[PDB]
Order: sequence, then C-alpha cells, then structure tokens
Amino acid sequence: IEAEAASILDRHLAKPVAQIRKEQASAYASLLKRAETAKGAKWAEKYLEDVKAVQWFDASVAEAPASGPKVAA
Amino acid sequence: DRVLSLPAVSKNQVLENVFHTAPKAPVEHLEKMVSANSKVYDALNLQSKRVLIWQVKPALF
Amino acid sequence: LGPQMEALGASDLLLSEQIRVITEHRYTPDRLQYKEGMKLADKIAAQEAALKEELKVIYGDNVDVKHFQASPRTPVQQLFDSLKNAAANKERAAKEAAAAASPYLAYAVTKKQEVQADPSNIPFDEVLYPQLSEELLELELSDIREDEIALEKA
Amino acid sequence: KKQATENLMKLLQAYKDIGDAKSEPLLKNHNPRTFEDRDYPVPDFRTQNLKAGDVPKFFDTVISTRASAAIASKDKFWAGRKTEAEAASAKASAAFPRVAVPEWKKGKTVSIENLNTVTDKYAAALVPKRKLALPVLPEGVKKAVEDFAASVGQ
Repeated sequence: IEAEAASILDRHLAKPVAQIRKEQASAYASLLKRAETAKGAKWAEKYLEDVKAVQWFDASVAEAPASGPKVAA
Repeated sequence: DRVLSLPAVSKNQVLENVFHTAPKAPVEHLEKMVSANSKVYDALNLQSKRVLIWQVKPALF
Repeated sequence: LGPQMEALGASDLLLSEQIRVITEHRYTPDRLQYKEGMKLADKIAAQEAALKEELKVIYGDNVDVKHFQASPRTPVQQLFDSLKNAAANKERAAKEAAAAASPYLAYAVTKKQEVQADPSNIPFDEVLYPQLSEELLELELSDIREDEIALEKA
Repeated sequence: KKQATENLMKLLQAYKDIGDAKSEPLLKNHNPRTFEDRDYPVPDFRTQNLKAGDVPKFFDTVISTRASAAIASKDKFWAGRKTEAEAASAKASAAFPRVAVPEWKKGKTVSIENLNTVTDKYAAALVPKRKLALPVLPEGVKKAVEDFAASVGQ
C-alpha cells in the first residue's frame, strides 16, 4: 500500500493542477450519478447519505476548526 | 543604389533580436507563490476553515 | 513626399499607424522593406497596447496614448499619478483584505499594496540599468544617424 | 530539475561574469547591426544585366543576404560565447539562496507567523535594487506649511 500510494502520488505530482481538478471532478461526478441512477437500492441511499455526512463533517469543522467536528455530548 | 549603403539589418530585426523574450515581471513570483501558499495555509494551519487535521488524524472522542 | 512631409514622431497619428503610411508610400508591397516595415509597425503597436494598459489604470480608458508615446511622463509625473490615485488604492486594498478568503490572503493583499503604493518602489530602468537606457537611446540615435549619412552623401 | 536550474543559474552567472570582464555593452551583441559588415564590396547593379522590373528584386537579395550574414554572424558569436561560459560554468560557486517557501515539518502544521515572513520575502524583492527616493509630502509637513500660508491668509 505504501508502494501503491507512492506510485499514485508521483503520477499525480507530475500533472498540472488544472488537469488534476478536472480529472477528479469528472471522477467524483461520474460516481455520484452511478448512485443517483440506482433506483431505490439500499446501497445507493446509504451512498448519498454518506455524501451528506461528509458535507456535515466539512461544515462542522468550518464552524470551529481548533475544536474539530461537533459530537453530541 | 543608396539603399545598399544603409544597414541591411532592419529596424524590425533589431527589435526582435534585442527584445527576444518577454521579460519576467517582478510581481509574478509574488502572486504565483502567494496563491500556492494560500493552499498551504488552508490545508495546514489549525485556524483555517478547511484544515486537513481532522481528515488525516481523526479525533479520538 | 506625401506622408513624409512630417517627421516620424511628429504627426497626429500614433507611431505604429504612421510607420504604416510611410512604408506604404516609400515602397511597393513587392519589396523587402515593405515587409520589414509593416512588421515594425506591429512591434510598435505592441508597445502601444502595453502603454495603453500601463496608463489605463490612471487616465481612464480614453487614455490618449499618442501624447504619452511621443512625450513620456517624467519621474515626477509618474509620482503625481501615483499619489492622485493612492486614496482609492489604499481603500480598495482595505476592502479586499476584509473580504479575502483567509488571513493569509488578507495579509498578502496589504503587503503587496504596501509595496505597490509607495512611489519609491516604481522601477525606473534608467535608474536601475544606466548603461542599458543609454544604449536603448543609441538604437534610435543610430537609426537616425544612418538616415543623416544618406542625406550627406546625396 | 533542481540541478538543471542550478546549472542554468550558474550559466547565467558565467554569462554575466565574462561579459563584465570584457566590459562590453549590454545591447551590443544582441544587436545584429553590430555584426554587419559595412565594408563589403557592395555589388553594382549596372554589371548584373537587369531588365526593367528586376532592379528592386536585386536590391532585396543583396540586402537580405547581407542581413542574413549578419544574423548568422551573431549566431556564431553566441555559439562561441556559450562554450566560453559553459567552461566557466563547470568551475563555479553554486551558492545560491533558496526559494522562500513556508516551513512545513513532517507531521506538524504551518504557522501564520511563518507564512507571513515568507510573504515578506516576496514583497521585499518587489522593491528595486536601486530606486529614486521620490518623496511623498506627509500630512505632518503638508499641513504645517499649508496653515502657515493660511495664517498669512493665502
């Protein structure tokens, strides 16, 4: 895994930044519509529920970054 | 044939051999490293709104 | 003489558009020096866009680039065009540092303006490289001297 | 790539050293007029059997031959200058300052007090190495001379 990640990174560090952001936005958007065209499957609702939970994590960190995410305490 | 006593190299060919490359601006090193260090600020500061510290070292709660 | 009745810098047209009517007059399109003269009119029109853009930030959009191509502004007039926009420059930087995305970028748009609004930081090529700006003067003084030897021989 | 950039920066130091030892002008060797031969035997068109429309095409190929032979003589200067500086590039110092980047340790974070002193190093090279001390009149002395004229009534 160390050798795969060092091989994936060095292939990615040789790209210009405009290529990277649109290679990844193409791969992110293609993988959303594979979960959105999946009609009512339990894995597809759980997929898009976890995309909503990642966006909660990014939003809860933006509210207090020295604290982290907000847990119920 | 007075034109054959003029310098044969044009005024154009002087201005393209003296000004061959468009020179590098003084400010293009600032505004290109600053926009790249603004991504070093974002990911790696602890006061940024998008830090990677909760994505790479998840907190023990 | 026609177009050559007035000097190269002393018409009402811009210098790049005057080189075109001198070259169309002295030479036919067959010639080598018609081709080298219309190419020179592109190198001068390139310098008139770079002078329009440099002075667009001060004198507006109707900059009248003919006046500053013929007689460029002195180091004292570059100063007094710095100072006559500095109040709207220090207030634009303060309105941009307030709405910058992060306190790294907010310091970076004030530190850049703290250097750019000081008129002592304007790079004068004649102050920086004195031997270069005298030799860029003797590129046009030697182009004229070759036209003056051609008239002393005639 | 770091070694290619250190080789190029050592080469451009070798170009600057052996061009300042020879004390040559800056624009002299980039000007292809200075490699032109003015004492060339200048072919006479009255001995070349030209017809009516043929003389301006004769003049163009005497000029463009003599201009190509001045450009190709400039190329022979720089190709001989390159091997002179590449020889001294191999015996050089290679003590260059490094690019100011913000200090980032392995698992640590980046302080904004180090991102800002890096940005100070970018905006301290925006000042020119030799500058006109163009004085702004401060308001501390522009009012001490304005009201001194207003106490007299101007």
